[PDB]
Amino acid sequence: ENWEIIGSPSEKTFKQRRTFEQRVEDVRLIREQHPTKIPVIIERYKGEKQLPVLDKTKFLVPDHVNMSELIKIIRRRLQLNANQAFFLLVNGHSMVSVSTPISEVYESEKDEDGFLYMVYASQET
Amino acid sequence: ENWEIIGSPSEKTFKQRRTFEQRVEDVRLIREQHPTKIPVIIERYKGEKQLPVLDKTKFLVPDHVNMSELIKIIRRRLQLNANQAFFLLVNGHSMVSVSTPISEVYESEKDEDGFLYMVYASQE
Repeated sequence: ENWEIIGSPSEKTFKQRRTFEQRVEDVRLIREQHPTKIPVIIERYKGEKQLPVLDKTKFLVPDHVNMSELIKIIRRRLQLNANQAFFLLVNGHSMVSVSTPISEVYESEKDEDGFLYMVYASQET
Repeated sequence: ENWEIIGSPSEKTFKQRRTFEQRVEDVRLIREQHPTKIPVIIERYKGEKQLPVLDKTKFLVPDHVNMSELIKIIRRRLQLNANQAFFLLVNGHSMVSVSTPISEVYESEKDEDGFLYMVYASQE
């Protein structure tokens, strides 16, 4: 009833832990050192229980890798059984084009700070 | 005997002008009557100056139509010159897959109310 619920401060995404200029600077450094790679943040959906957390959240993806290959890579790193449902959501939604290079996905879906943000869940929201 | 100045009503989008249940009900009736069409809301970006306003907002798009075809159709109805920048944004972003049927786009990008919302603008 018009009440603002304050979240548990424990859940701090990569974007919430870094300032805008810190993130912009991160992206600039990666562009210089790895010109053919896309910087991708991959995090577990907030309310996810069926899937585990990855050790790492910051990934450098070669420009040529497409979404279906990236999906396969993340499923293997989560050590998922082949029957487990899994969705890799970009700006809240599954990618329709799974055969296009991630560098092409990057140009449509990147954040203002230069990062490509992704969230995985066992449901497509 | 002074003048009563009427204020401008708030500029409300389609989603703000109808309740959730009203929109879910719209979609259900549409699906029942036009089962091979996709219900698409297309509105001009809030802060847009270079493109004009479309006559219509609510569109029924045949399943097989792709985003490239829809862009060409919207650009014609807006009567843009060939050099004007134009972007048709789905959930805030341009589609990478401009050759796939919109019925496939629908399944990944639709709203929880069953509509597919698009915004057009002269920039991304």
